[PDB]
Amino acid sequence: TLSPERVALRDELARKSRLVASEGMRYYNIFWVRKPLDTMEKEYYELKRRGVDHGEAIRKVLQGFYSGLAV
Amino acid sequence: AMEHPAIWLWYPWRMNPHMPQRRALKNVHGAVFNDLT
Amino acid sequence: VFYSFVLVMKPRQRRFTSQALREIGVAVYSNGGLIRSITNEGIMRPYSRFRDADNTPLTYARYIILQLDMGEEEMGKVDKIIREHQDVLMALKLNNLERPVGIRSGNKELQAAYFPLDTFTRLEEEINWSPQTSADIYTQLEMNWKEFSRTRWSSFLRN
Amino acid sequence: MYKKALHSFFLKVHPDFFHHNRSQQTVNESSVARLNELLSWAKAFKSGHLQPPPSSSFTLTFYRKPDTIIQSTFELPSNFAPSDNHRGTVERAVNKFLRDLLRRAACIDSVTESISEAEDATAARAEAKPLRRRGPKSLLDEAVESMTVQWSLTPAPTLQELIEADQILFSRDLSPLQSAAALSTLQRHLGELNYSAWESMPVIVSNQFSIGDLTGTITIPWDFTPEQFHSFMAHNEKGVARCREVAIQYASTIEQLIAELCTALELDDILVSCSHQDALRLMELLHRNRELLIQYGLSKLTLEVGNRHATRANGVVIINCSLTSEQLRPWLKAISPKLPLQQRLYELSKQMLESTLWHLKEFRTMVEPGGVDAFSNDCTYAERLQWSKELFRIGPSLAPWDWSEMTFVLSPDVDIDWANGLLALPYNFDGDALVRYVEEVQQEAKSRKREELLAA
Amino acid sequence: RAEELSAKYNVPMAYIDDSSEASNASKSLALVMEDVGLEFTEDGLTVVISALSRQGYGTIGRAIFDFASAMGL
Amino acid sequence: SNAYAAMELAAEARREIHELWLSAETALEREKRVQQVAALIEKYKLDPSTPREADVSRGLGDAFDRLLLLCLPLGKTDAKGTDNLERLMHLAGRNGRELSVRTIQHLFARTDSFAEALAVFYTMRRCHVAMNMEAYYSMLYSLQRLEEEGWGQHFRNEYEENGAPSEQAMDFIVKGISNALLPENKPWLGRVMFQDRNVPDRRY
Repeated sequence: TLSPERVALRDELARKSRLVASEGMRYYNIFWVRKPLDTMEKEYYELKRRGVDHGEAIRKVLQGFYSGLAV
Repeated sequence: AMEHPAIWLWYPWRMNPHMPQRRALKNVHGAVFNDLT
Repeated sequence: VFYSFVLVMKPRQRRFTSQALREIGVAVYSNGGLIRSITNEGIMRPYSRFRDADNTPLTYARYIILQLDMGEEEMGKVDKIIREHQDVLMALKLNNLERPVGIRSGNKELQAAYFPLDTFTRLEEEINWSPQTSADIYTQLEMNWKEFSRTRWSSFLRN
Repeated sequence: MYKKALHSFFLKVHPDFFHHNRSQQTVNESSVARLNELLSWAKAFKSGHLQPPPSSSFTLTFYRKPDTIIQSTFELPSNFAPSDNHRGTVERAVNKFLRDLLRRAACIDSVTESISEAEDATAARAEAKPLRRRGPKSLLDEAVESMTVQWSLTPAPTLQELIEADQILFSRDLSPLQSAAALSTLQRHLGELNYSAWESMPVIVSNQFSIGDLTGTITIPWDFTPEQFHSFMAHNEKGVARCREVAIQYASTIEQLIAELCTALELDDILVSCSHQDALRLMELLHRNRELLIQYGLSKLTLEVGNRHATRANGVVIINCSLTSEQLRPWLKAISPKLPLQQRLYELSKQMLESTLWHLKEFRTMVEPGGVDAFSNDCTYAERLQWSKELFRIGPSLAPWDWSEMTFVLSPDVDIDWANGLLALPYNFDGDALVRYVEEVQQEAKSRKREELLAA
Repeated sequence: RAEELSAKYNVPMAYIDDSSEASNASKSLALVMEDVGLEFTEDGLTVVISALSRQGYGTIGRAIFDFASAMGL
Repeated sequence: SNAYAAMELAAEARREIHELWLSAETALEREKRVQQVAALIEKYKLDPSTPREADVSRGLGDAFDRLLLLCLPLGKTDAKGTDNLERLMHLAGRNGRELSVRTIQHLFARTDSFAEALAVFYTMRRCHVAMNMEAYYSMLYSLQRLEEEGWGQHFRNEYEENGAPSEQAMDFIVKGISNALLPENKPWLGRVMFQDRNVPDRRY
C-alpha cells in the first residue's frame, strides 16, 4: 500500500513532472527516472523538515528536477 | 536543565494503548447539520 | 458568473453587428448591470438554418458569448430586449451558473452541501469546459512555464 | 514510537542529499546497503529460518550535513550459534547497534534510548527466568518499514532499459558475437555483483582495460570474470569518481552559458552540432561580446553551432566554431539584413510545427491508429502540414474501422500493406479515394461472407 | 525531574529509577515478582493481589494496591 | 546558480538567528537585543520592498517564528522596537503563513505590560497576518491576564503606604475584571475551542 499524503504528493509531482518532461523538454528517451523522482521526494521532505511552504517547495523541487534533466 | 533519571524497566504493551473531544465535535457537527432533513 | 448568453446573430455588415452589440451593452449598463465578458466566436455553419424576420433560411451565423452580472428584473428587461432583436436568431439563457446541474433534482442529501462562491467567482469557460480546455492547461499557468517551454523545439528544427 | 527518530536519521544520512561529494555519497550508499542486509537477516532471524550473517563485527560509517562523520561498530557475542536461545540476544544486539547510530546522530531523545535499553534489560532478565504471558512495532520493525516504504534506494536498472538508454556502447572491431558474449552471459547473471553507485556510468566495449576515453564512460574488453571487474573497480575508483565529477561540471558549465545566452538574447535554445571543446570558446566569445549582440539585430532566434557558415530555411542560423573577435564584426555585418527574414521564417516554422502536431494529435485521438510518422522524410513543412490536415479531414470517415495494427507514414509513393502494418501516403493524396478504397475492401469482405453463407 | 518525566513520555512512576526509597521498593517488588513468574505490570499485580487476598491478607494486598496506584500503575 | 546561492546564505541566516536565540539571556539588556535584530533586518534585506524572487525570508521556515518573538519586549523610551516587529509582520502577512498557537502563547509571554501587548495586537492587525482561532483566544487571555496584574500592582501600591486594603481592593480580589472574553465566573468558554479542554495558565 501507500500513505495517502504520499499518494497526493506523488500525484501532484507526477502531474507537474509529466508536463515538463513531455511538453516542456520534448525528451522521451529519458533513462532511470526513479532516481530524480525519489530525489524530488527527498528534497520535498528536506524542505518540509524546516517547514517553509507548500507550493514554493514544489517550485524549488521542480527547478532542481529541471536542472537535473538538463544535465 | 537537569538530566532525566534512568528508566530501569520497560514493556512494549504499556505503549500499546483529546480524542473524546474530537468525537464529540464530530457528533456535534453531525447533529447540527449532517443528521437533518 | 451570474448570467450568460449565447447570442446567435445574422452575419450582417460590421457596422450593424457593432451597433447591435453596442445597444445590448448600453441596455445592460443603463439598468445598473456589469458586463463580465463578451467574446466573438466567428462565423460558423450550424446544423440548423435559422429563419430571420422575413423568413429566409440563413446558412451561416455568428456566435457571441456574453457574460453579465445583472439584477433579475433588469435581466428580464435585457432578455426581452435581446429576444426581440432583429439580428438575434436565437439566444439561450444560462441560469445554471451559480448552482451546478444535478444538485436540485439529484441526491437530496447533496443539495445544501455545495458552495455557490466556488462557481460564482470563476468565469464561464471555467464552468463549461471547451474541448481544448483541460486540467494540465490550468496547472501550466502556475508552474513557471516560460523557463520550461524554451526547449520544446530543439529536436524538430534539424528535421 | 521510533518513527520520527528514524525518519530524521534517514533524512540526515541519505546519499541522495550529498551531491557535492561523491565519495561521501558512495560510502553512504554502501553503508545503507549494509544496514539493509543487516536488518534483512535480523528479520530472517525473527522469522524462524537462521542463516549466517555476512559480517559478525564491522564498523559502519555515515556522513552528516551541518545545515560530521558518524562511525559506529556492530559487535556480536562470541558464543553466537543458529540455535533458538541465541535468537533473542541478537535482537538486543542490533537494537543496541541502531541506537548507537541514533545516539551519535543527535536526533533522538535520551529518554528514548533509555526506554530501548530498559526493554533490552527486560528481555535479558526474562531470558534467564522463564515467565508466561497471554502491538506497537519495535526499533527493528519500525526501521525495516521506514527503510522499505520511504527511504529505500532506487533499484538498479536492468539490461533491457539500458539498451534503449543509449548507455550500452561497444566497438564493433572485436566481433558482433564477441560483444554478444560480453553482454548476454556477463550482464544477466553478473549484474548483481555490479555496484549501485556504478550504475550511473555508461559502458563501452573496447580493446583495452581503461577507465574512459570519452566524457564519463568506462570500458571493458572481451569476456571477463566478475572478480576481475570487482578488482578493477577497486583499483582505480578515484579516476572513475573524478571522471564523473568532471563530466557533471562540464555539463553544468555548458548549461549555465546556455541559460545566460537564452535569458540575455531572448532566444529559445542554443543548438550545437560540433565538439563542445570548440563550442565553449564560441560560447564564451558570445558571452564577452553580449552587448554587441544586443546592439545588433541578433535576438529571438535559435543558434546552431556547426562547421560551415550557413543559414537554414526554418529560421535557425549556423555559426562556425573557429571564429575570432576581429572576424566577428564582418560576420555580423554580412548577415545583418538577413536577420528579420530568419525571424519571420522562425515564427512561421513554429506556427506550422504547432499546427501539424495538433493535427496529428487529433488524428491519434479520433481514429486511434497504431502510429503516425510524418517526420521521417526530409520534406518542407507545407507538405507535412498538408498531409496532417488531410489525415485530420478523413479522420471521421475512417472511424468505423480500427487501425491499431497499421502505421500511417509519410512517403514519396503509395504503399498499402495489409499483411504488414504499413500505410505509406504521399503529401498530396485524395482522402475520398482512400475512403472509397476501404469501402471497397469492406464490400469485398461482405460479399465474401455472403457467398460463404450461401455456399454452405 | 521524574514527576514531569512521567507526564511527558507516558511512563509510570514505578518504571523510572531516581535512586529513591520508592524506586528501591519497586525494584524489590519486581525482583520478587520475577521469581514467581509475573512481569510487574497491570496484569501481574492483579495476580499478586488476588493470590494474597485468597489467603487472607486484606491490609497487605490493599497496601500493595495503594503503592501500585501511587507509583503510576 | 540563483536558487543555490539564495539557499547558501539562507542556511547561514537560519544559523546566526539560532546563535543569539541559543543565548536566550533575560539578563541581557533589551537595548542590546533590539539593536542586534535591527542589524539582521538590514543585512538579509527583511524589508518587504525586497523583490520576492530573491527573498531570503521564505527559506527560513521555522526559524522565522523564533525571530518574531526575539524582538519582544520592545523599548518603551525610544519607541523603535515596533519597527523591528512591523517589518517582520508585514513580511509575514505578505507571504501568508499562519502563526501557530505555541508561537503566540510564547509571543505574549515575553510581554511585560498591558500597553506593550496592545502594540503587538494592532501591529498584527495592521499587517494582516493569519492565525488559528485558538491563537486568537490565547492572545485575548493574555490581554486579560496583563490587565489583572496591572491592577494588582496598583492595589498593592496603595496597600504598602496605607497599611490596610480598601473595600475596592478586596472587591478586585473577588470580582476582578468584569469585561473579559474568558472570565473566571464561567469556566466553560474554552472547552470547544482548545483541544486540551483547559485554559493555559502562565506563572512567573
